[PDB]
Amino acid sequence: MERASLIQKAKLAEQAERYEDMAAFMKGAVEKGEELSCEERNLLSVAYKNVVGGQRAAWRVLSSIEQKSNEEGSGPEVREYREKVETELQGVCDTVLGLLDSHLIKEAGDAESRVFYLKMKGDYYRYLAEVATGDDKKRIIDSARSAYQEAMDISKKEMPPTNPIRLGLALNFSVFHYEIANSPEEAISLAKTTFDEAMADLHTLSEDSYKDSTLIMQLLRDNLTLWTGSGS
Amino acid sequence: ERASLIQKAKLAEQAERYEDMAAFMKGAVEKGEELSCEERNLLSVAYKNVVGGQRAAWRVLSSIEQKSNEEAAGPEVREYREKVETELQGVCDTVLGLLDSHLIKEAGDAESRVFYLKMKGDYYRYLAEVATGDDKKRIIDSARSAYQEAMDISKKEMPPTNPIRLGLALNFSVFHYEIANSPEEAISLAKTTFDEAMADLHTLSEDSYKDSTLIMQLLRDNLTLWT
Repeated sequence: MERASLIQKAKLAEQAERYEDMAAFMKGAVEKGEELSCEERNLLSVAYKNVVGGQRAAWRVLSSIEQKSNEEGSGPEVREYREKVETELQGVCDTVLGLLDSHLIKEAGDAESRVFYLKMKGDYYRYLAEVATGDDKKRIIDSARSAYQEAMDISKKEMPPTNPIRLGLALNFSVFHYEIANSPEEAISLAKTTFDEAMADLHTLSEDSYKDSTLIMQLLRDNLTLWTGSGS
Repeated sequence: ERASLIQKAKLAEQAERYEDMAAFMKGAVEKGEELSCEERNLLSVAYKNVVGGQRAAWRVLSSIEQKSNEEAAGPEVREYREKVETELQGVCDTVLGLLDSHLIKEAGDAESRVFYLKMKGDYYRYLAEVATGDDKKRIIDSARSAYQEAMDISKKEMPPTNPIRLGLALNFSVFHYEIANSPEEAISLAKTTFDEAMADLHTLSEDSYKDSTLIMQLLRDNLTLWT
């Protein structure tokens, strides 16, 4: 089907490293109104993650230049171009959130995929929050907070504390608390709690999941080590 | 203004947004001012990166299209390889379009005129790596007549150790071996360019010593690979 061609082409774009095209093919495939398989969700995620990743990296470089020029010692061209990048980035996030709302979230049946999409919804509102400045910041921060909270409530009632999707979601929500909401204590606390609960349930894991789950637990410990300790 | 476009192209280079860098350089060229040394290099980088990425992707796809013949396959591969091919053609046409009105006709000195006439030969050569039909011959010839006019405002204007003149000869020899499939002419041109620059090494200054020997390295590499 039209859908089978779009999926095949998205795989070719991944191999050709044409992520903008990969995103477009996955968008079109979603729009066929079929549920995404596990492999397909990951193709969708990779496409948009790469696209937004590049825009965020560039925005940081430009924002950094804009700030080092307003400092003691050292034209409006920097602001104009930083705004262009910002606007482009917003377009991508709005597109992603538009797809999750109409129609990935409301269209998913089982709990695993419902959590995956809500986590993605928090992730993309969090990306919008990284750049937002006005009265709009607060609303956006809150829409990311509810997407993550709704995903957390489902994962607690439907998944074991060692499930990698659950661990991934908690890890991102804690990063959101530290960096976005600027609630470092809540971030540290959520991270430790998630770790210790998964830790108590390690013995119940099968061989293949233990690798995936300990890898995410490594990321939680890394953040905890960073958030609780200096240098010098 | 032109000053803003130039400044923005520099920012895009730092943000690695080459598509945007190309667009800013195009706009700045269109002001009708001559490009300084720094500016020509921003223009060459901006389009080289863009086209480089498209060529690399086309090769990957063309390779997959050939490995599927024997024998999911489907027409999807061809459909997408054609999309990439078409996109690439648009870029080359844009480059050559301003390398015509105006860049080589707008330049006064010989170094600058050679730079643009090398670039024109380079972008026609790119159009060939994709073209196959009755069109493959015309394009090869437009790259050829561009490289020969460039090969003559070089031997008669620049020393045999000049890096621009070495760079141009290196590319024209690659055009003979790979595109025109005249391996003998390629080998001959390469060896000649090498040995003439070799005789004049002692006359080089400290800073040019590095740049010129580097090009001569790519010419002793090619000649120990091709033969």
